[PDB]
Amino acid sequence: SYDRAITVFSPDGHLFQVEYAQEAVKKGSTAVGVRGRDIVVLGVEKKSVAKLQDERTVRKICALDDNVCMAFAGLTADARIVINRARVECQSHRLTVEDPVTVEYITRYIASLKQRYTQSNGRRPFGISALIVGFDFDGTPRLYQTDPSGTYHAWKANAIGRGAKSVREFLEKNYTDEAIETDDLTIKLVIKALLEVVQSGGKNIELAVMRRDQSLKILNPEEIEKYVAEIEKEKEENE
Amino acid sequence: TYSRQIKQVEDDIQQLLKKINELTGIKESDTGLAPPALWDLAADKQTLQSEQPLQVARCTKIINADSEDPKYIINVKQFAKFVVDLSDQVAPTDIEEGMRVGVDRNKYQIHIPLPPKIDPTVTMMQVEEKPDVTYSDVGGCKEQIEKLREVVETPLLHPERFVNLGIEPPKGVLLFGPPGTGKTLCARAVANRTDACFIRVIGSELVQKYVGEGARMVRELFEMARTKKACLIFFDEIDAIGGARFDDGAGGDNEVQRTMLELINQLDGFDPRGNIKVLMATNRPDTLDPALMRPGRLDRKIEFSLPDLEGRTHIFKIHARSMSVERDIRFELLARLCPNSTGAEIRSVCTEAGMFAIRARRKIATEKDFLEAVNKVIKSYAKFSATPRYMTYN
Amino acid sequence: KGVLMYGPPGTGKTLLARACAAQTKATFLKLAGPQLVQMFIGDGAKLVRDAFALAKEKAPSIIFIDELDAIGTKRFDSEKAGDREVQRTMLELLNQLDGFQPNTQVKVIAATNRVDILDPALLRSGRLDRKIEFPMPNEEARARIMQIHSRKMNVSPDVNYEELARCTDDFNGAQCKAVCVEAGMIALRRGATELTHEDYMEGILEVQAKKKANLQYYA
Ligand SMILES: Nc1ncnc2c1ncn2[C@@H]1O[C@H](COP(=O)(O)OP(=O)(O)OP(=O)(O)O)[C@@H](O)[C@H]1O
Ligand SMILES: Nc1ncnc2c1ncn2[C@@H]1O[C@H](COP(=O)(O)OP(=O)(O)O)[C@@H](O)[C@H]1O
Ligand SMILES: [Mg+2]
Ligand SMILES: [Mg+2]
Repeated sequence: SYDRAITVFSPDGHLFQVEYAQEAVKKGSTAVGVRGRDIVVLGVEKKSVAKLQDERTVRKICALDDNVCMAFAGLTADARIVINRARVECQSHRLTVEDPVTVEYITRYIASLKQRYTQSNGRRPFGISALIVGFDFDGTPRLYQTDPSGTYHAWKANAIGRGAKSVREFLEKNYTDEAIETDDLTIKLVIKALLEVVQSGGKNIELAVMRRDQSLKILNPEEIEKYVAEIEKEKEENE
Repeated sequence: TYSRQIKQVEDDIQQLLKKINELTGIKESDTGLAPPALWDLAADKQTLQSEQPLQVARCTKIINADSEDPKYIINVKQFAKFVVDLSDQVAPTDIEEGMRVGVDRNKYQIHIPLPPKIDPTVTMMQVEEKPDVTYSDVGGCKEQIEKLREVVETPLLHPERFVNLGIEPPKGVLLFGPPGTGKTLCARAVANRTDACFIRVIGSELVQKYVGEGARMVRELFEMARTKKACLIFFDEIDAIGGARFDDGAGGDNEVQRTMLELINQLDGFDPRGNIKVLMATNRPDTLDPALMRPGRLDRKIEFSLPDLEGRTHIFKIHARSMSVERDIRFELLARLCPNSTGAEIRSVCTEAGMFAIRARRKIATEKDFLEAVNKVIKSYAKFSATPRYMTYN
Repeated sequence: KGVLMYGPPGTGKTLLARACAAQTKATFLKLAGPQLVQMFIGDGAKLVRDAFALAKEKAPSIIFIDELDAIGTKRFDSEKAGDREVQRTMLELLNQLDGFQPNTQVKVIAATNRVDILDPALLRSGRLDRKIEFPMPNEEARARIMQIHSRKMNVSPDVNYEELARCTDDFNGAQCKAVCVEAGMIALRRGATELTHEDYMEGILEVQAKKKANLQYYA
């Protein structure tokens, strides 16, 4: 039994392993999520592969229940075990209280796990941050984020990953009410977002939506070029 | 209208300055002489008067006298030694032993005593000159200023309140804290206010090449310190001049330790420096040797910590008074935003926050310019910050 | 022949030397530790034999050394590096001290604070005979020291040296004298003329020289 304290206090009141783990988040690939009034949509950027092999295994967007989708950033290995324990927990809610899980409840589970996981012995903290999107029962779409310290935190839209503060500046500099008027207009907002942060708007995008009553749906790379094409068309006539 | 008329009449008189200043004689730029119109009074008299009667009078060093008779023993730089004599122009009083004297080349006899050798690399660290830092500028640590100042200057400015009470005031004091806290800056105020010889020493200057070479610099330093009436000796970064004796196996760092031991012996043991006050300053005091930490050498042990809130606000009033700002800002919010910070960091927030006003086109900085300074200097440069492993002084 | 004092550096080691210098009408002769260290070679050696030459001349004479560890560092075998000249001067301190052609004409008083640094060839039995230690004062000597240095000050008879020495452990003569001077200053801070007990009580706190950090939340 490797009984040793790891997370100790700094002489000025800081947790060095925590704030290094947030840097390991800060070098991860950029993922952006927004919410619509009727259809939520999110997508990771920087697929960054050799573009000559497989890819379904690198999909950084998973579901937890029918109504709960989830993406993340940071290092890949620590994420999926949190995904597994979250799936066991959200199944165990249904083994208990009969309704599906609320996104606020499952995010309190994740952040509550992560905090005591920093409080424990002999453990480096997790080096991931996640965006958790769910349209709950009675159709109130919302989302949250997860700090590596474990502070669940609601948003109307957010963006984490390498080069995310400028993307957040674009989102506050661009988010209106009528931006969430049409669903494809919201997708045009997200593709407008990633595009001006992920530079070359090729096949690096990986978007996935939910119409608040369905499962998740990932568009094939045809509406990527279609929506990017009409985006460059609208910017082309705008210029 | 007289465009060329002021031009050429300006130009021929600006040239005609030089056209008769060659007739003065200022020309033939030298290799180390002097101007022709100066020494013109050593022209016929002292040319034959400071030269033709005046000797060379080579300077020497006395070994000893002997009884009942003058019959001195001389010593010179390379040559032999002699039995020599006074002149009639000198008394036999001030020809004490171990003294340099001026000696003619033929009879080899003594003309005038000389001041001793000073090794002028020690003379280089006499300050000769004062900085401008006022105790107004050292705000936030007023009781440290007072508790220091009563040791430094009150016996020197008033040597009667200690005599008529019947106490000897303490003679040694060190200053220590985290870096950038205002230690060196605090010493500059002392060098501002005082009047005696302020002989600074930076500890890394004493690392010499030869063996025991630094110890002679210590000895000469305390000798010319003893020559004066009252004197102030400043020390800085004395961790380099000694931490502690730890030696084992292959003897390492010994040469520093001999110099540190010579510093100990010059501080205490067999006749005190008397009217000589010392002043040390370090970053980490933990490494220092306890015999150096003994009082009688290091009587006062002034702490420099971080300011609580009000010292910080006072420091904002110091570094922020002399810049064009928005009038209705508050500093108390900023001192709420800086829990653990130095006056150097506060100054960098001020001098950066002005540059934010210089960014676009304004003349007076704003509260949100200050907010752009705080997250950058504190929270963007927070990766290094230099403080926490120095809070424990390790 | 040849005594050695040692101990913690505040117990008073120079004080006996200047005491005996005030007592005997002998040719006292002082030294420093690194005074026998020269830039050239052999000059400290010739300096040692000059010292015992003049001390050999004055027949009533005792010799003193302060801070012997500046030269008496224990020898060691090492290639590639290492001082040697200090070991030269130490070796003529050994032989010129004792060995070939000895005498009983000079007497040796040596002083250090640390012992384990020393080459045991100078701690043999006959070079340095009486190795005496200086302990820290028990309680009554702590009352006695501040009783001594409290002589030349205006002192009201409020003081309790048993109370002060009992509430002050772990001090030396330097720190106990430092209580006397700081109590000698705080009375001038309040402008008083004589000394009271609480002045000493604050001088205790200043000599202890604690770091203040916001600690009232106990008990
Ligand atoms: N109380 C203060 N008031 C105003 N300025 C301060 C104060 N304390 C520190 N500073 C600023 O911090 C800077 C560093 O001062 P100083 O050189 O004395 O630091 P220090 O405490 O000696 O640490 P170091 O040894 O690293 O220099 C100074 O330029 C000064 O402007
Ligand atoms: N009765 C006493 N006992 C112990 N120490 C004393 C006594 N009286 C005075 N002292 C202090 O002891 C100091 C002597 O220092 P000392 O211990 O010889 O230093 P070091 O041993 O490091 O050379 C004096 O400065 C003096 O203030
Ligand atoms: Mg400094
Ligand atoms: Mg001593």
